[PDB]
Amino acid sequence: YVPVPASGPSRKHN
Amino acid sequence: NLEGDALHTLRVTLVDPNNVLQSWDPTLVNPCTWFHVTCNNENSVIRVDLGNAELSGHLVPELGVLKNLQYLELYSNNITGPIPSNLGNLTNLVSLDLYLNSFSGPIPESLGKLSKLRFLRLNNNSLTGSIPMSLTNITTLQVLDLSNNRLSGSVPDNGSFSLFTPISFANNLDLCGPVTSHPCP
Amino acid sequence: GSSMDNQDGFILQQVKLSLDDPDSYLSSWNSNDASPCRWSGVSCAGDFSSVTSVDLSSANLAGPFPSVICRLSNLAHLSLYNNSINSTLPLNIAACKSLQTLDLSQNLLTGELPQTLADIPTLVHLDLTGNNFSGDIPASFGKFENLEVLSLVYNLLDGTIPPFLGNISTLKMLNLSYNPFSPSRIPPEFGNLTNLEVMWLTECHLVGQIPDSLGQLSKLVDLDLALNDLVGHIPPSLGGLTNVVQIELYNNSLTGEIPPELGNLKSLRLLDASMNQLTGKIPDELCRVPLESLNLYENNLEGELPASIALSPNLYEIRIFGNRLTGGLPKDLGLNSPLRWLDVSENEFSGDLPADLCAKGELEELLIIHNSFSGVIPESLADCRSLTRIRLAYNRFSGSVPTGFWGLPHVNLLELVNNSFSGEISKSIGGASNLSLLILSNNEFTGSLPEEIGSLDNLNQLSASGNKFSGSLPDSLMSLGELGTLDLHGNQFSGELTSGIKSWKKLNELNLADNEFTGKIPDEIGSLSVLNYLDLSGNMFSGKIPVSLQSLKLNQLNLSYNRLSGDLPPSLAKDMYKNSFIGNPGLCGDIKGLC
Ligand SMILES: *[C@@H]1O[C@H](CO[C@@H]2O[C@@H](C)[C@@H](O)[C@@H](O)[C@@H]2O)[C@@H](O[C@@H]2O[C@H](CO)[C@@H](O[C@@H]3O[C@H](CO)[C@@H](O)[C@H](O[C@@H]4O[C@H](CO)[C@@H](O)[C@H](O)[C@@H]4O)[C@@H]3O)[C@H](O)[C@H]2NC(C)=O)[C@H](O[C@@H]2O[C@@H](C)[C@@H](O)[C@@H](O)[C@@H]2O)[C@H]1NC(C)=O
Ligand SMILES: *[C@@H]1O[C@H](CO)[C@@H](OC2O[C@H](CO)[C@@H](O[C@@H]3O[C@H](CO[C@@H]4O[C@H](CO)[C@@H](O)[C@H](O)[C@@H]4O)[C@@H](O)[C@H](O[C@H]4O[C@H](CO)[C@@H](O)[C@H](O)[C@@H]4O)[C@@H]3O)[C@H](O)[C@H]2NC(C)=O)[C@H](O)[C@H]1NC(C)=O
Ligand SMILES: *[C@@H]1O[C@H](CO)[C@@H](O[C@@H]2O[C@H](CO)[C@@H](O[C@@H]3O[C@H](CO[C@H]4O[C@H](CO)[C@@H](O)[C@H](O)[C@@H]4O)[C@@H](O)[C@H](O[C@H]4O[C@H](CO)[C@@H](O)[C@H](O)[C@@H]4O)[C@@H]3O)[C@H](O)[C@H]2NC(C)=O)[C@H](O)[C@H]1NC(C)=O
Ligand SMILES: *[C@@H]1O[C@H](CO)[C@@H](O[C@@H]2O[C@H](CO)[C@@H](O[C@H]3O[C@H](CO[C@H]4O[C@H](CO)[C@@H](O)[C@H](O)[C@@H]4O)[C@@H](O)[C@H](O[C@@H]4O[C@H](CO)[C@@H](O)[C@H](O)[C@@H]4O)[C@@H]3O)[C@H](O)[C@H]2NC(C)=O)[C@H](O)[C@H]1NC(C)=O
Ligand SMILES: *[C@@H]1O[C@H](CO)[C@@H](O[C@@H]2O[C@H](CO)[C@@H](O[C@@H]3O[C@H](CO)[C@@H](O)[C@H](O[C@H]4O[C@H](CO)[C@@H](O)[C@H](O)[C@@H]4O)[C@@H]3O)[C@H](O)[C@H]2NC(C)=O)[C@H](O)[C@H]1NC(C)=O
Ligand SMILES: *[C@@H]1O[C@H](CO)[C@@H](O[C@@H]2O[C@H](CO)[C@@H](O[C@H]3O[C@H](CO)[C@@H](O)[C@H](O[C@@H]4O[C@H](CO)[C@@H](O)[C@H](O)[C@@H]4O)[C@@H]3O)[C@H](O)[C@H]2NC(C)=O)[C@H](O)[C@H]1NC(C)=O
Ligand SMILES: *[C@@H]1O[C@H](CO)[C@@H](O[C@@H]2O[C@H](CO)[C@@H](O[C@H]3O[C@H](CO)[C@@H](O)[C@H](O)[C@@H]3O)[C@H](O)[C@H]2NC(C)=O)[C@H](O)[C@H]1NC(C)=O
Ligand SMILES: *[C@@H]1O[C@H](CO[C@@H]2O[C@@H](C)[C@@H](O)[C@@H](O)[C@@H]2O)[C@@H](O[C@H]2O[C@H](CO)[C@@H](O)[C@H](O)[C@H]2NC(C)=O)[C@H](O)[C@H]1NC(C)=O
Ligand SMILES: *[C@@H]1O[C@H](CO)[C@@H](OC2O[C@H](CO)[C@@H](O)[C@H](O)[C@H]2NC(C)=O)[C@H](O)[C@H]1NC(C)=O
Ligand SMILES: *[C@@H]1O[C@H](CO)[C@@H](O[C@@H]2O[C@H](CO)[C@@H](O)[C@H](O)[C@H]2NC(C)=O)[C@H](O)[C@H]1NC(C)=O
Ligand SMILES: *[C@@H]1O[C@H](CO)[C@@H](O)[C@H](O)[C@H]1NC(C)=O
Ligand SMILES: *[C@@H]1O[C@H](CO)[C@@H](O)[C@H](O)[C@H]1NC(C)=O
Ligand SMILES: *[C@@H]1O[C@H](CO)[C@@H](O)[C@H](O)[C@H]1NC(C)=O
Repeated sequence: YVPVPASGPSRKHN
Repeated sequence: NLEGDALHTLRVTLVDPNNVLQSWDPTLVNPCTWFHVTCNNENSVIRVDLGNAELSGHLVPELGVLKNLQYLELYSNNITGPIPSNLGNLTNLVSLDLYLNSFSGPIPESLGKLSKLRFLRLNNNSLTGSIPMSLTNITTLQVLDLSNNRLSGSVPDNGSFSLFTPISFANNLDLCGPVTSHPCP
Repeated sequence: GSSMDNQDGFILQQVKLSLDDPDSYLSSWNSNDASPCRWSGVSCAGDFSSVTSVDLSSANLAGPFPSVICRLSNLAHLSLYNNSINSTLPLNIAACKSLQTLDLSQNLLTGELPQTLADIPTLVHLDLTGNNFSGDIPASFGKFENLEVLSLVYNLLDGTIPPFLGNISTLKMLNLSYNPFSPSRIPPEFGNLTNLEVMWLTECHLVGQIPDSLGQLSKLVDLDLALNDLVGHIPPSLGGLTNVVQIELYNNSLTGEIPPELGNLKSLRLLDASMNQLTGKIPDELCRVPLESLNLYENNLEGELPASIALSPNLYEIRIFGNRLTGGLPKDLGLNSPLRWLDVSENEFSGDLPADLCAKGELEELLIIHNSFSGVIPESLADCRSLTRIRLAYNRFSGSVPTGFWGLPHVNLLELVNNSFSGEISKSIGGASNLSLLILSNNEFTGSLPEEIGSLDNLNQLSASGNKFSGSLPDSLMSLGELGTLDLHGNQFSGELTSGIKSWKKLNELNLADNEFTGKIPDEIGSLSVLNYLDLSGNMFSGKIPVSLQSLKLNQLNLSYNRLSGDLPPSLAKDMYKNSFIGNPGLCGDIKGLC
């Protein structure tokens, strides 16, 4: 099972 | 960033029973707040400290992307597989400490490209083959331990290797040379 | 009568014989049954014995698509989701002429898409996600009569994105994300998909400009063009997306300004145009929209964050780091919204932190590093127990830390580095059950390290360099067995190290340099299994260097400028250690310039 990232905001953070 | 991406690649090919790599969040701007990672003032990795963490698995060539890494501390683990040749791309490395592991295969000749290396401890592994002559070109080398391996062939006595003593090359499968006191064919 | 008889049970026994079933999902498929309706995965709508749906999802079934199943006359819904179905998808799938739903997602299907999928007139839902399909999308796909959902996500499709997909009038979702498509522009024709609610084109190697046509999609709810090489401006045409709730344009090469026309989007709640080259100011009209989430980080944006953004009752996420934004954060930020994630780092923001960032009690991440913020930490944040990550470093902050702020129970990282913070570490630090990293370096902190710091069993890093901390190390500090870094350099710490240091079995770095420590280095120093960096320089450490030091494999040693006396163990009398023992008059070794 290749998990597929949902359509949504990017999550890059400090 | 690229450096964090490279270390995350190591996390996924490593086996981590104690979850020592849990803080390694690849969504962070950089790996500098990751436990076991130290960065310089320019936020570039200079240290990976993962000694005696009960880590299993293989290293990745992606480690060679860490151009400011100075201290690679992966000693006292159960890491198997070969020393990735790409470790020779770590231009600023001062310490390569892969000792007390299950590493196999040859010491990459690429390791002679580490012109700033001072500490090379590969002892207590299953390493085979001859000791690369390129290691003699590391003028900065001060500490060498290739003991308790399955190494064979001539032990260099020139360049950086002239100062080294027998305890550095002890318990190898068939080492020959002046340090060995067994002359080579 | 005879007209209405079927062999559905016999067809299904042929499906069963054609598939590997290691977990016996099909054991219920008993040919002695009068009807297959009770069989696992089988539903028959109406009293009629006709099979109408087969759901074999997550059954761990392996082998090719069983084309014989098309002989079920009334089969309207088929799912083989999350199985090991393999090989090419046969052109004879079109024999399944009654199919409304086809879900073959998460399988091992390979080869080209069969153009005959377009010859099932009843087909409403087609899902081939998580397969190995390759080559061009067939021209037949422009001719789907009733298709509402086309999902080809996470395949190996290597052709250009086809304009003919804009000819499917009934389409509600076009999901083509995560395909290694040949570089292609967004076809303007996609603006003719008048019923479209979802355009998901993430990581499709898209190039060129967002077409103005896309503004014609009045029913669109999700526009997602993220992870592509799109260039040009975010079009003002996107103000025509009357029903849009989410716009994702992050990680592109977009330039120009955020159009004020995004303010016309009444239903818009989520916008992420991060990782672009956007310039100018965030428009007040966009901020007036009650957004749940706004991400515009790593852009070239300037000017002030409009105060209007603090009016939103829905805002939980603002990530605008890596910009040149100036001025103050809105005074009422967090007062009217359940703010959870705030990241305004790497900006030129100034003034006091807003007082009520955590009024709704949900703030987890406060990330404001590399700004010019001044004043004291708001006292309200002492009650913000939801916080998990605090990064206030590289600001112009001053004053005591509020007592309660040290004791927040879910904080994992507390970083107050490079400020002018003063006062002491409160005894309240004992309540910080989740604290792993404490970084207080380059402040004006004073006082003894409280004994309660020893109660932090999971603490991994204590870095408090460049402060005015004083007193003997608390005994409890030596009970911290998870500690890998202790950096207390450039302080006024006094007293002796004890034998309790042997409990620092996980400690990699001990930096006690530039302090007022006295007494002997304990013999338990050699019992630290993972210690590679030792700096005790610039202290008043006295007595003989322990022989146990020779046990360690240090990459960094400095005992310089102390009151150490005696001989160097001959293993330390090496040229490499020439700058490790300087300024010890009592100390005599065989190193040039020593003794
Ligand atoms: C598509 O999948 C089919 C089902 O396979 C299983 O699922 C796939 C995705 C993989 O995970 C497989 O590892 C898994 O088995 C494939 O067909 C099946 O193919 C196997 C051969 O791999 C067939 O087995 C022969 O089966 C007979 C009867 O059971 C065995 O007696 C025989 O014997 C030995 O098995 C021992 C095991 O200890 C081996 O050590 C020894 O070497 C022998 O192989 C064979 O295993 C299996 O019956 C068959 N299953 C079904 C339901 O048909 C399918 O592969 C293709 O077709 C087979 C006949 C063969 O020609 C193979 O090379 C083909 O590729 C696969 N298709 C593709 C394109 O990948
Ligand atoms: C995609 O499809 C997968 C099917 O291939 C599916 O997978 C599996 O996941 C389920 C649920 O997480 C697993 O569940 C149970 O099976 C247990 C038996 O199994 C195992 O032991 C072997 C060692 O021989 C090992 O290799 C396996 O990994 C398993 O550990 C069983 O004990 C357990 O019991 C209970 O739950 C049932 C469920 O209702 C309940 O009625 C019982 O009373 C009891 O409480 C589960 O039944 C299954 O083992 C996994 N199988 C495989 C092949 O991976 C994926 O979850 C699915 N993915 C998605 C996203 O849908
Ligand atoms: C330890 O360190 C020493 C010192 O650096 C290394 O020795 C040198 O190795 C390099 C290659 O690794 C040698 O490079 C070559 O130069 C040749 C010409 O050399 C002569 O003439 C010049 C100019 O007057 C002198 O300075 C020089 O000393 C020689 O007399 C080229 O012909 C070589 O080239 C070819 O092959 C390469 C592919 O490998 C092709 O890409 C090229 O096009 C070309 O055909 C090469 O470039 C260098 O000469 C060596 N110097 C000395 C003094 O020996 C050791 O190799 C190093 N490692 C080990 C294991 O000991
Ligand atoms: C083509 O692409 C589109 C876009 O990627 C795909 O559709 C979108 O698909 C997702 C995945 O199913 C949908 O998911 C969710 O949203 C619904 C609806 O609800 C809301 O309200 C609840 C109430 O509190 C709130 O919690 C939600 O945040 C949301 O506001 C949820 O019901 C649903 O579920 C929960 O999801 C959790 C996260 O996975 C689960 O853990 C929970 O157990 C629970 O089930 C989920 O959050 C989107 O709604 C949908 N978007 C649109 C605009 O349609 C589409 O599926 C895809 N199709 C194919 C075939 O590829
Ligand atoms: C975080 O805070 C730390 C500590 O406050 C800070 O580091 C300090 O940085 C400055 C500048 O980068 C360092 O200064 C050098 O300091 C030495 C004294 O040891 C001076 O001799 C040097 O030179 C001077 O002469 C120059 C002549 O033109 C003058 O222009 C200059 O002002 C000096 O007079 C030089 O300044 C200082 O030593 C460190 N201190 C410590 C403890 O490291 C760090 O830069 C801050 N980081 C960020 C990102 O803000
Ligand atoms: C101490 O601090 C750490 C670091 O901040 C805390 O850690 C982490 O916990 C997160 C939430 O439990 C966890 O998040 C997610 O990723 C998981 C997969 O890697 C995923 O399974 C989770 O699931 C969804 O999670 C939400 C949580 O709100 C649920 O509501 C949903 O139902 C889903 O299950 C999360 O997406 C994160 O991975 C983890 N981070 C690290 C770096 O370890 C930790 O909880 C703190 N402890 C205490 C006691 O406060
Ligand atoms: C754009 O979408 C159009 C609407 O679906 C599509 O038109 C349709 O095309 C099919 C296939 O040619 C026609 O199908 C069938 O019925 C005719 C009757 O004359 C038969 O001759 C055919 O063999 C076949 O059974 C539809 O009649 C036709 N529908 C409509 C409403 O016009 C276009 O082909 C699509 N264009 C592109 C470029 O993809
Ligand atoms: C969106 O469709 C417009 C209308 O057109 C057509 O009819 C459809 C039912 C379908 O069969 C499709 O294949 C046809 O293009 C289209 O405008 C077109 O009509 C004008 C006359 O009003 C004509 O001059 C023009 O050439 C037609 N356009 C094309 C592309 O053929 C409109 O252009 C299209 N949107 C685009 C391309 O962005
Ligand atoms: C040490 O002495 C080595 C043997 O003569 C020498 O080795 C090699 O380098 C030469 C000249 O560059 C190569 O032609 C030859 O292939 C190399 N031999 C082997 C066995 O690898 C080293 O370069 C010498 N080291 C120093 C520091 O001078
Ligand atoms: C490094 O490797 C050597 C060689 O395998 C280890 O030495 C042996 O240790 C056993 C006990 O485990 C002794 O009984 C042998 O006599 C030792 N053999 C030799 C040749 O010395 C050594 O323990 C390893 N080092 C570490 C730190 O584990
Ligand atoms: C070092 O990196 C370069 C890429 O910059 C690569 O070509 C070279 O082969 C690498 N060396 C090793 C030994 O992997
Ligand atoms: C995926 O497709 C490629 C190219 O068509 C093929 O070579 C490969 O075998 C396929 N992979 C799997 C997992 O079947
Ligand atoms: C952005 O895209 C580049 C490739 O163009 C990729 O390397 C990078 O990791 C991406 N980052 C994010 C957070 O999407």
